[PDB]
Amino acid sequence: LQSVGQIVGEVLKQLTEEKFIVKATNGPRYVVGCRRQLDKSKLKPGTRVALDMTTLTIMRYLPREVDPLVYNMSHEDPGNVSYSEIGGLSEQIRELREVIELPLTNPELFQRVGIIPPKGCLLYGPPGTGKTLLARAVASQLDCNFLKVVSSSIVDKYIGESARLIREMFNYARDHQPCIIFMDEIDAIGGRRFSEGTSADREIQRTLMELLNQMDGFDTLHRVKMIMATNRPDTLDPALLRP
Amino acid sequence: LNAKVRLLREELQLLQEQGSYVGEVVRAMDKKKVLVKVHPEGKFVVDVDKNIDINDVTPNCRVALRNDSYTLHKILPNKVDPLVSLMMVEKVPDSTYEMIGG
Amino acid sequence: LRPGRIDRKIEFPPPNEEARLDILKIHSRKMNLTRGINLRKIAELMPGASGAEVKGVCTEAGMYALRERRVHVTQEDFEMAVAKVMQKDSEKNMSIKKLWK
Amino acid sequence: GDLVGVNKDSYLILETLPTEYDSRVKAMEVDERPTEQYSDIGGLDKQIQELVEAIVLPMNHKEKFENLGIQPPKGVLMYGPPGTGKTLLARACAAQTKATFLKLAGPQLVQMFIGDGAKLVRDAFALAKEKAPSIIFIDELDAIGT
Amino acid sequence: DDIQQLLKKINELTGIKESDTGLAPPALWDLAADKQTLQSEQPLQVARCTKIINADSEDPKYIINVKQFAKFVVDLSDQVAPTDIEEGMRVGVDRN
Amino acid sequence: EFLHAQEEVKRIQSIPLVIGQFLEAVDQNTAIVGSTTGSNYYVRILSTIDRELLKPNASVALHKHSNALVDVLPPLTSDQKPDVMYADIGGMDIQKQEVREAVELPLTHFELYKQIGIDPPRGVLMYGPPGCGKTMLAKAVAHHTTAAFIRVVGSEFVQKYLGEGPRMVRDVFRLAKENAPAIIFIDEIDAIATKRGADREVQRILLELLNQMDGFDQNVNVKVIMATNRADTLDPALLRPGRLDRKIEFPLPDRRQKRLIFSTITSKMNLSEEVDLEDYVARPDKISGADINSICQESGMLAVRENRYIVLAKDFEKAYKTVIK
Amino acid sequence: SKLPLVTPHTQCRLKLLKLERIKDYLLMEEIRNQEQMEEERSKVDDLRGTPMSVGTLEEIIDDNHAIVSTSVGSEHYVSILSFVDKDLLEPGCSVLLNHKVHAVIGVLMDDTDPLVTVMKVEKAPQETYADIGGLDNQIQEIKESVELPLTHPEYYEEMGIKPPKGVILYGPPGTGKTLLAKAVANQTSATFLRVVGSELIQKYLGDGPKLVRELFRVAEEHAPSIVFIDEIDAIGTKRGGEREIQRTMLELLNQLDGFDSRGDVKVIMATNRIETLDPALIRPGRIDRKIEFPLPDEKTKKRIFQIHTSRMTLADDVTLDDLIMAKDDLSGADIKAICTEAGLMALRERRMKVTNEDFKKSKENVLYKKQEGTP
Ligand SMILES: Nc1ncnc2c1ncn2[C@@H]1O[C@H](COP(=O)(O)OP(=O)(O)OP(=O)(O)O)[C@@H](O)[C@H]1O
Ligand SMILES: Nc1ncnc2c1ncn2[C@@H]1O[C@H](COP(=O)(O)OP(=O)(O)OP(=O)(O)O)[C@@H](O)[C@H]1O
Ligand SMILES: Nc1ncnc2c1ncn2[C@@H]1O[C@H](COP(=O)(O)OP(=O)(O)O)[C@@H](O)[C@H]1O
Ligand SMILES: Nc1ncnc2c1ncn2[C@@H]1O[C@H](COP(=O)(O)OP(=O)(O)O)[C@@H](O)[C@H]1O
Ligand SMILES: [Mg+2]
Ligand SMILES: [Mg+2]
Repeated sequence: LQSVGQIVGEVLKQLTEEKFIVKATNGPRYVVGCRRQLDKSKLKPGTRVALDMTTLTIMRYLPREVDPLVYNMSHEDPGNVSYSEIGGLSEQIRELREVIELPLTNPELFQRVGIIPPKGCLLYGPPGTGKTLLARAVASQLDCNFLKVVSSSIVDKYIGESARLIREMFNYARDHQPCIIFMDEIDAIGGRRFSEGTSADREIQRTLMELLNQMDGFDTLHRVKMIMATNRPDTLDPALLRP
Repeated sequence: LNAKVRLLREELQLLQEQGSYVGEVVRAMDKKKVLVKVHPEGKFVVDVDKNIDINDVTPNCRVALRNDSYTLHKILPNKVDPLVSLMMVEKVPDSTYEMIGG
Repeated sequence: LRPGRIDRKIEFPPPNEEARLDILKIHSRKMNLTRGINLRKIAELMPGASGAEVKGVCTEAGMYALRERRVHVTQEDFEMAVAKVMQKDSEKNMSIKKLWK
Repeated sequence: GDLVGVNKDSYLILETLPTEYDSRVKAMEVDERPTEQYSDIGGLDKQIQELVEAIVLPMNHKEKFENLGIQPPKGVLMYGPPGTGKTLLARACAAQTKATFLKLAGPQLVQMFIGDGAKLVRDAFALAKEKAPSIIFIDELDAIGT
Repeated sequence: DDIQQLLKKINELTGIKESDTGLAPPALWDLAADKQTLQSEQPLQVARCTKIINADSEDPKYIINVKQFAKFVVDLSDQVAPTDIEEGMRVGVDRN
Repeated sequence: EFLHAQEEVKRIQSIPLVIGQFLEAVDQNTAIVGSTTGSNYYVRILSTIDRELLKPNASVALHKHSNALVDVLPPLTSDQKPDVMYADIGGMDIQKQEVREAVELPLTHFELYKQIGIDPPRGVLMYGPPGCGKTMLAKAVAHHTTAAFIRVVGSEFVQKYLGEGPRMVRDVFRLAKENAPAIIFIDEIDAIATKRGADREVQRILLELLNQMDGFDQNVNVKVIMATNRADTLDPALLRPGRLDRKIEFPLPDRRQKRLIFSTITSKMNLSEEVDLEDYVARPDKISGADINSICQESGMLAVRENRYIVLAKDFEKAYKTVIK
Repeated sequence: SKLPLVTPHTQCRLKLLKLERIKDYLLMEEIRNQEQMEEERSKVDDLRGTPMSVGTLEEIIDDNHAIVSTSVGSEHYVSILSFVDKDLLEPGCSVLLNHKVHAVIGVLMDDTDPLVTVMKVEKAPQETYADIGGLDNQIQEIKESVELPLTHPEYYEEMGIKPPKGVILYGPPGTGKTLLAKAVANQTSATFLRVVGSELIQKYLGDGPKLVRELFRVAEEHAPSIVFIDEIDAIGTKRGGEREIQRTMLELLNQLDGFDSRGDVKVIMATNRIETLDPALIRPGRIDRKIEFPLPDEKTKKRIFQIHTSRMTLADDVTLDDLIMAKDDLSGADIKAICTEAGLMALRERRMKVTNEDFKKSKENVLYKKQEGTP
C-alpha cells in the first residue's frame, strides 16, 4: 500500500548519458535522467519506460507498447476445428497452407527455391461457404501467434485512433514472430477511397493508407503472414487487391 | 564584479515568478475589466494592473496575464496570423512590372 | 460582361518575335552565356508559341545543362531546347487537321 | 481491459469492478417483462409454435438437442407485411420465457460517432453473454440491415 | 477630413463605450445573503451514475462519470437515500 | 559569491525540465514559449542562453514549475535500410534517370547549379497506380543515397492529442534541416492532403506541412518525396508547381519495360532452359510491376508444390492465368 | 451612430455652412471640460472577485440554481446570485462565473453565430426612397403590406385584420426589386435580413431547412425585422436533390405561416421567373401579394438619370430625352452602367465633365453586351 505508481512514457532522442527525452504518453515531453542502475544501452529511442511521478527520473524500461485490444484480438479462442471438419475445400485448404504455414515452419526451403514468400492473401466468396470457418481451423491447428480481427471494432471514434491501433497490432505481430493476422470483413475499411466525405471517409481512408504502408513495402514484413476475408471483394480498394 | 553578481541575484529573484499564461482580447469590457481569450481553456474577464493604459488594449492584442488572479501584465507584439494565407492569401507578391516583358 | 460586374476586355495575344525575346531575357539574367549567344535568332524559331513555353525553352535548356553536368548554356543548347519543347505544344495538332476537316 | 478502482493519488489498485457496458445497452434490457400470452396471438399457431420451439426449447430443455446431438437454431427472423403481429409475437416470447430479454430497434444502433454503433452491438452481445441464458430482439432490423 | 479626424478624436476621448452587460436593477439584489450562499454553498459537479455496486448493501457504492472530466467510485451524502438513486440518473456530486 | 551564484544558475537548469517550443521573443530578458503541455506562457529567459540559438521553431526546455525558459535542446534511418539496389529494380530506367537527376544530382553535383545556373525543382510527387514500383524506387534511393532518409506516412501525423499532430510535422522538417543533405519521404500523402472541429485539426497538420515546404528554398539541400496512388485528390495548394514542380508518373510497364522486369526478377531465380519469357512480354494483358513479381513468385510455389526444383514452362501460365483476372 | 447628411452635394457655400455648423457642434462636444472638473460597486464586485470566467449555461433548476458548463466541457451545478438578470439567462447563453466556486454572477453580451452575424445585414442606410425612380404602383402596394403594418398596426388592430404575412417581387433583372425592399428597411426602423435563394441549398442532408429555421429564429429576437429572400426560384419551381428542395420549400411555408405564431417579422421574396415557381408560392392564401416590376418606361427612365446623373459634372448639350425614346430596352441597373461607362468615357476624353456624345458612346457599349440569336 505504501508504494506509489509511476507514470509511463516513451524515450525520445538521447542528449547525454545522464539526460534523456521522454514523451509521457499522452502528456508532454519531459527532460529526465536515468536513475542509477538501468543499462543505458536498453534505453533505445522509442522504448517504453516508467518514471517517478515526483522527480520524473526513469527507473525501469518495459516490454514494448500497450493496447489490450490487441491482447483480446490475439487470445480469441476459435475452438478446435480440424481441416477435416471443413468439407469440399481441399484445393483451397491446401493452397492456404502453402502461404500461411510452410513459410514460417520451413523458411529455409524457399531460400533454395529463391522465391520470397507471399505475406498476405485474401479469401473471397458468397456468404456461407466457410471462409471464417477456414480461418478458425487455421488458428486452432497451427502453432503460432494468431490475431483475429473484426474490421469494424478496429475503427474507433477518437481522432486518429484506428490507424494507431493498426500500427500497434502490426507492431505486436512483429514483436511476436511468427504471427498470423486475420482480418474478417476487410471490406469494412477496405472500401474504395472516396474523393470527399465526412470525418468517416477521412479517417477510414486514413486507416486504410496506414494499413497499406504497414504491409505494402519499405518495412518488408518478416514473418507477418496475413489473412483476410470478405463477402464483397469488389468494393475493396485496388491498392489492397494489388498482388 | 559586484555589478555582475548583483545582476545574477536579480536574475535568480526573477526566475521564481511563474509563466503568467498568454491571452488575447476581443473586447475592452470596462476601464478595469478586460475580457481575454486564453489558449487553450476558455474566455475570461480580467482586470488590468496598475501599468498598461487601458486605451492600449485592442482586439487581438495578444497580451500576457499574471499567473494568479490572472490579471493583465503587458501587450506583447501582435500575432503572425498564418491561417489560409498560403493558397488564397499572399502578403507581398514577388512579381513586379519589370519582371514582365513582351 | 454585364453592368456592375466587369468593365473591359483585356486581351492576351501570343508574344511577338521581339516580345518572345524579352521573355527569354527575363530568365536570361541567371543563365550564363557563350562568347556570342544571339537570342534574336533563337527567338524567331517558335512562331505563335505562348509565354510559359518561351520560359519552357529556357526551362528545357535547364536540364540540358545537366545533360553535360557543367556550365553549358550554349547557343546550340536552345536549338534542341526548342526541339523537345515544341512537340508538347504539338503532335495531335498534325492529326487535328486530318481529324476535324 | 478490465475495470478497477485505484487510489486517486497513488494509483494503487484497491477494487475489482463489474465491467459496465453503456447507457444504451443498460436501457436496452427488459425489466418490465410484458404480459402477452400466446392466446392473444390468433391464427399464427404454425408461426408461434415455430418461434417457441426455436427459442424456448434450448432455454428450457437443452437435453433434447444434446440427445439428438444437433446444434440448436440460434437465429430466428420474423418477416411479413406490417400488421401481421411480429412485434406481438416477440412481446409474448419475452412474456413467457423468464429469460434475460434484450429488446432494441435498428435506429438504436446507428449513431453518428465513428465506432459507436459497433461498440453498442459488441457490448449488447457481451451483456447477453454475461446474463447467460438470454434472448436479443431486433425490431425493424432493416434500419441497419440495409 | 478634419470632421472625420475630429470625430475619431471624440470617440477616443469619450473612451471605450462600456460593454458591461449589466445586472438586475439595484433595488432587488445583493443583500448579505449573496455573500452568505457564496461562502456556504457547495460548488456541486454534474455526473452520470452507473451500475450501483450494492455488494454489501450497507454502503452500496456508486460509479459516476463526470463527463469531460473523469469516472469515480463514490458514496452518497447521508442526506440522500439510496432509494433516491437509480442507474444513470444524471446525479450531481460535491467537488472535494 | 559570483562563483556561488553561477553554481546556482547551473543548478536551475538541472535535469527535470519540461520541453516547449520557442515562439518569437519579446525583450532581451523575456520571450514567448509554447509548452508541450499545450498552453503558451509569457516567460523570462535565462541570460546565459545564447540568443542566436533562439529561433521561432526552436525546441526549448522550460522550468518544471516556474515555466522559466532555460535551455536550448539539440534537435531517421541508420540500420533499418530498405535493402535493395538499383539493379534489382524492374528496369524503370527512364524513371531511374529522372529521379537520379531529381534527388541524387542535387547532392553529388550540388555546386554545379551555380556554374550551370538553372535551379532544379524542390520536391517531387508520383501518381503511379498501385503496383508501379514507386516504393522500390523510393526504397532503392534510400539504400543508395548518402543522405539521411526519414520515412513518414500521412497516417502518423494525425493523432488523438489535439495540437500535437501538426507539431509532429515540424520535427520531420526540423530534423531534415539539421541533416543538411537529408531527403524526406512522405508516401501515402493521400491521407493528410485531402481537399479542404475534427475536420480543422487534420487540415491544420496539412497547413503546418505547407508552411515547412515553403521554407526550403536554396541553401537547403533537402528534397521531399511524396507518393500516392490515387493522386486525383490532394489539394491544389500542395500540388502547386512552384514548390512540387517535378512529378513522376509510373504507367503500367510496356514491352521492353516489361521484359526488363521479368529478366531482372528471373535473374535471381533458377528457371529451366526452355523458359519462354518472350510470350509474356508479348501478351496483351496490362500487368503492372507487382503482378510480374507475383507471376514470378507463383512459379516457385508451383515448383515447390510438386517437390520439384527447377521451374519448367508449364509452371508460368498456370501461375499467369491464376493471377491478373 | 452617424452624422446627418448635407442637403446639396453640389460644391457650394451652403454645404460649407452645413459642414461648418456640424463642425461647430462637434467642437462643442469636444469631453475635455468634464474630464477636467460606491456601496453597490464595492460589495458585489467583491462578490465577483477577479478574475472572472465565462461559462455556457443550459439549465435553470431553481430561481437560484442551474447547471453551467465551462469551455473545457465540464458541467457544474452552481447557484445563481441575486444580481443576475433572470430573464437574460436562457439555455445556450454565455454566463460569467465566480472563479472560486463557479457561482453564476451575471449574463454576458452574446457574441457568436458568425453566419447570422453576416445575416443581420446593415441598416441599409445607403438606400432610400429618394434613390428610386417612379415605381409608384410598387411603392403603394409594398407600403400596404410591408411598411404600414410595421409602422401603424392601428388600422389593422382596430379594423380586425391579420396583416399579410408575405410578399413576392417579380420582374426582369435590374428593375430595382432588391433596391425597393432595402429602401423599405431604411424607411422603416425594422432590422434587415437578406438571403439569396441559391445560398440556402446546402450539401449536407438537413442544414438547408435548418438555415430556414435559423433565419426565422433570427428575425424573431429582433422583433421588427425584414427577411429578404432574393431569387427565390432556386428553391421554388416545379418537379437526391429533388426531395431536399421540396423539404426546404415546405420549411418556408411552415415559417411563412404554418403552426405556432410568427410574431411581427415580414417576409419579402424576389425572383425573375414568377411563372416558374411552385403554385404554393403563387398560392394566394400562402402569399397574399405579388408585386409587378415592369421594365422602366420613358418617365421612369428620365428619373433614373436624374438620380444617377446628379453626381457628375454635365454639359449643356446633354439630351436625356433622346436616350429615352427607343424602348424600355434597358433596366435601371443597365442605366447605372450608362452613367458609369459615360463617366469613364468622358474621363477617357481627358475631361472631368460629361457631354451628350459621351452618353451616346455610353449607350452603344451597353448595347453590344447583349446576346445574338434568331437572325
Ligand atoms: N466447407 C464447409 N465445411 C464445413 N462446414 C462448413 C463449410 N462451409 C460452411 N460451413 C458451415 O457454415 C459456417 C461457415 O461460415 P463462417 O462463419 O465460417 O463464415 P462465412 O459464411 O464464410 O462468411 P463470413 O463469416 O465472412 O460472413 C459454419 O457454421 C460451418 O459449420
Ligand atoms: N395474430 C395476431 N394476433 C393478435 N393480435 C395481432 C395479431 N397480428 C397483429 N395483431 C395486432 O397488431 C398490433 C400491433 O401490430 P404488430 O406490431 O404486432 O404487427 P407487425 O406486423 O409486426 O408490425 P410492425 O412490424 O410495424 O411492428 C397489436 O396491438 C395486435 O393486437
Ligand atoms: N518493376 C518492378 N520489379 C519488381 N517488383 C515490382 C516492380 N514494380 C512493382 N513491384 C512490386 O511492387 C512493390 C513496389 O512498390 P509499389 O507496390 O509499386 O508501391 P505503391 O503500390 O505503394 O505505389 C514491390 O514490393 C514489388 O513487389
Ligand atoms: N427604378 C429604379 N430606381 C432607382 N434605381 C434603380 C431602379 N431600377 C434599377 N435601379 C438600379 O439597379 C440596382 C438594383 O437592381 P435590382 O433590380 O434590385 O437587382 P435584382 O434584379 O437582382 O433585384 C440599383 O443599384 C439601382 O441603382
Ligand atoms: Mg466471416
Ligand atoms: Mg415491428
